Amino acid sequence: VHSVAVIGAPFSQGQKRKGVEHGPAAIREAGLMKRLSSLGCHLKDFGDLSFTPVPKDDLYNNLIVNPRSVGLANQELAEVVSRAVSDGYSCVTLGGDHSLAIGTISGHARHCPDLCVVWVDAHADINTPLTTSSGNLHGQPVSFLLRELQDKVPQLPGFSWIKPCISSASIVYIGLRDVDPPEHFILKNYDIQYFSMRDIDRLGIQKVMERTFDLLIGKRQRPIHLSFDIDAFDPTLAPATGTPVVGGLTYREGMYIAEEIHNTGLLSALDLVEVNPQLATSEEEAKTTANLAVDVIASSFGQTREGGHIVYDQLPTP
Amino acid sequence: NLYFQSVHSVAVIGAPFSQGQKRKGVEHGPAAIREAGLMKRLSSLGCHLKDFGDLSFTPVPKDDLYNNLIVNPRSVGLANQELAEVVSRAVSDGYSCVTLGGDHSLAIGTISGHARCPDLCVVWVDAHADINTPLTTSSGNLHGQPVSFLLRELQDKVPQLPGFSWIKPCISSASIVYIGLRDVDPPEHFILKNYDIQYFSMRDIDRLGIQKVMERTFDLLIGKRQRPIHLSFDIDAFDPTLAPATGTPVVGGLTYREGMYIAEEIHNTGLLSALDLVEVNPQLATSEEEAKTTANLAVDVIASSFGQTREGGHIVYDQLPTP
Amino acid sequence: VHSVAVIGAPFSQGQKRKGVEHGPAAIREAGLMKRLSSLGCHLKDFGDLSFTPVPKDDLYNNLIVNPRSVGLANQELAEVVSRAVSDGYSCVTLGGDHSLAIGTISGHARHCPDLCVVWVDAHADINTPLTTSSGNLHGQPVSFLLRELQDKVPQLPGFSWIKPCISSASIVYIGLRDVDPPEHFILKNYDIQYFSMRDIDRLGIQKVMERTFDLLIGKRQRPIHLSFDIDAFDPTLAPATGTPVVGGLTYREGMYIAEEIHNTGLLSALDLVEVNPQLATSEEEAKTTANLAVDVIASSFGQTREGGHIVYDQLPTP
Ligand SMILES: N[C@H]1CN[C@@](CCCC[B-](O)(O)O)(C(=O)O)C1
Ligand SMILES: N[C@H]1CN[C@@](CCCC[B-](O)(O)O)(C(=O)O)C1
Ligand SMILES: [Mn+2]
Ligand SMILES: [Mn+2]
Ligand SMILES: [Mn+2]
Ligand SMILES: [Mn+2]
Ligand SMILES: [Mn+2]
Ligand SMILES: [Mn+2]
Repeated sequence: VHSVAVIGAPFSQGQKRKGVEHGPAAIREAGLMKRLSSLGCHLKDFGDLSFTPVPKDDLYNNLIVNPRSVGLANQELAEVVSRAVSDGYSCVTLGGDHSLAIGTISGHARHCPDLCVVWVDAHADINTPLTTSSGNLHGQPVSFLLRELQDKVPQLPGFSWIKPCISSASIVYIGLRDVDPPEHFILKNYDIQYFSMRDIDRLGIQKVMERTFDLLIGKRQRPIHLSFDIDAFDPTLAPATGTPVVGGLTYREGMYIAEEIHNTGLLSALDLVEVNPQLATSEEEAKTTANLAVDVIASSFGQTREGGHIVYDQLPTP
Repeated sequence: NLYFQSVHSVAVIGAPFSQGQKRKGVEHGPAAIREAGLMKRLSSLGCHLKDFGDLSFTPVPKDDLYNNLIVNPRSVGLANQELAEVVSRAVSDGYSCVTLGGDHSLAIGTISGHARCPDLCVVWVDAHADINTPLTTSSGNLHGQPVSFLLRELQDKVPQLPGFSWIKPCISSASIVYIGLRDVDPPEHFILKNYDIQYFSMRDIDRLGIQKVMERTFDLLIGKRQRPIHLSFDIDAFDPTLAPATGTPVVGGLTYREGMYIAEEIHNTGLLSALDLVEVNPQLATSEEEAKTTANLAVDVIASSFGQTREGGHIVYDQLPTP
Repeated sequence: VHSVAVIGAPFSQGQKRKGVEHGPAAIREAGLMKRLSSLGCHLKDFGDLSFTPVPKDDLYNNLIVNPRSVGLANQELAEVVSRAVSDGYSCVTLGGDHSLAIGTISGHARHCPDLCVVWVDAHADINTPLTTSSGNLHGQPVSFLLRELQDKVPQLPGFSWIKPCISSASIVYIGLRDVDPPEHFILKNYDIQYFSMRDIDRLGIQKVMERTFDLLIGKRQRPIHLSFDIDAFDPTLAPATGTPVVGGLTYREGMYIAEEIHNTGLLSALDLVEVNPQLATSEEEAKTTANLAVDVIASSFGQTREGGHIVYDQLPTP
């Protein structure tokens, strides 16, 4: 039995590809609430938030895209996550692009001073506004949150409300395979631990999950924030996403990550982002992606491959 | 070719069961496997072949369902008493029986007939545990219940069904090992855990790897002494991308390589005595290549169980021709 | 900084399936040169070689199809490879069928007699003209190069120029899954080390690469010749090829092989063969295969999944 809050965040201004705002609708349509109900989760649906748009919000310093809208949407999102967490729920946020982790992690840290993050993605999303080549804020969220990067991050319009709330030793990446040269420098230079697809190929997902927990919760229990980008999966399994990168996690590795997070019993918040149903070549590819998003969330709250969720007490005798 | 690493005596049975479940099209299974080229493949491995052909099954006219759930119980139990005899015939003769399905209900017969060597051991490769009792089941389909009738520890929890009186509990808890489990119903999970039935689910394969799983499986079953092996193999243990034409497909299954590995290790013990290849449904395919892939896959599993390998070497080459 | 020469060898006479002659153009259209340039490579593209046609070329011993054509084109290819290798370039040859390895390995061995070969393929390509059942020369290249097999190889027309240049201890196979009975005999009888798909299932690709380098470069550094047949990959990843065989390398395993080759710093020549855009059922299937071929070549010259190939040592500050 878990108390689970669900928040829909139909937001796309962190990137340029249309349709990721329909990700919460597609995940809900795939039967998320019914699947969580069937696991025995006490649910509170906060619905799908309507973000206050910014009319005059264009290209900043000939590089940063929609900073005012991204900053504002995340400020609003942080308040809802804060409420859900302070009300004692494990907070599930449906994206929407990955810039939404600024809001979810900021809102979660308002109640958990010792929170740790497991970031599952093909990308590190740790470019600063000065290292980004694209200027898309979904490839930059971790830079605003990390304490060690405060002196490397300029003040963006709409971002003055953010306070760095996580240290370099409190975030572990899993699934990396498309990292920009400044991002690689940031990971190495600041000793941020990561398990790229190459590390998974060598160690295997079991050792990857063991080492992740040893680094984060080896010394003490801590609330875990699971920030799961659907593009961490191979594009054959998750085609409906904006930045697919070949050679991703298998369905089995993805479920394994989600199961191990459940087994800690320390899961406090989950982000499931970057499901863009409009980018799938067919309705079945949109549905496949959406169903995979439901399986990650369900496994993070007790769904297992061995079918031991619904406890049986007695077998009928003849 | 005149030289082979090993010569096996193998029998092929076409059992087109369909009354074990409700989805039609699984009867065209032994036909699709043969059309792929099974017989030609076993010949190329130097097998002494004995084809028993596609068996004829007649439905019982008055077949009322037991406890208003177990659909077609008389037709399934009657057909398995006879299928057991044909399988017991081949074993006594000194042959290795291979049954083409059809659904997984045919396993009650094959394992009972085989036991008529009593010190045998089973390897159940499936996405499903097929261990529901007639009272714990919810679908009414008998293909999800074969292991309940065969276990000695489950006799007190299984009632006497119409045409199931002939079945005697032959295999004990420590004589069955599952591989590939990913869709286990709550009563099935209670049975496995409480009766200490050793298994290797997809999660276990994810952690240990297919090599360790095979090493551990044999340490359990044939570690005490050399024993005959019954390989019951459901095509749905493989991922639906590889076996798309099947009844109950569950996402996140065995890769082609993992399934060939299981079959190769089974061959390498030299103790394989019986084999089942079920749930091939050519009617459940969206394209011709999807129907052909599942048939070609099923032939690969049986061929690997009798010598076919990735490196070759099954066929023995004497000397190279000189110019 | 790697000095890389690219040679297009639009070679099809080593087999009967037409379209493989379009393999070099397909690889170049998938962005090969742009990808190598971004790695910091100093490039020289020779373009596609125009091989001298042999109009009068009848089958040898009523089996061996187009021998003179295959032999002559390889003799010409070897002169080009020999020159590029002499001029300090790591020579990338784009195929074309795998019979072109006769010319690339022959040409490379002229200036690198201590070379070793890592042969990545579903096939051993080691039938002799006397064991072949197809009569396709792309299934026989290794028999012409292997020193220990000289007494078993008859003199074919247009093949006399070939001087066996590799010993059985200097070649390692990776990916084998479709081996003919005389090929299995050669592998065992001449003690040629191999890692079939079954060896990979057991050891894992990390141990496979460690064992490969222990056998080849355990005693001294040597120039490495990587002969990569795209059909080493599973047909779902590399569909546009002549002889697809199910249960091949995953994308991750293939990148791992290439990344490990790069890490030695010894790569001296690379063949990327059997990309046949005509055999793809759709335009996307041909592009998928060509994109895969580019990833193998880029990974062999530094492309990583971690992003550390480009020098980046100082963050911009606000
Ligand atoms: N080469 C890549 C790595 N860095 C990128 C990330 C965009 C995807 C971010 B997401 O999917 O995780 O949201 C960038 O634009 O900064 C391009
Ligand atoms: N049974 C197979 C093994 N030997 C074959 C190889 C042809 C493929 C060559 B290549 O793709 O590797 O280039 C042969 O024709 O000799 C068929
Ligand atoms: Mn992301
Ligand atoms: Mn991403
Ligand atoms: Mn079954
Ligand atoms: Mn099944
Ligand atoms: Mn080849
Ligand atoms: Mn090949």
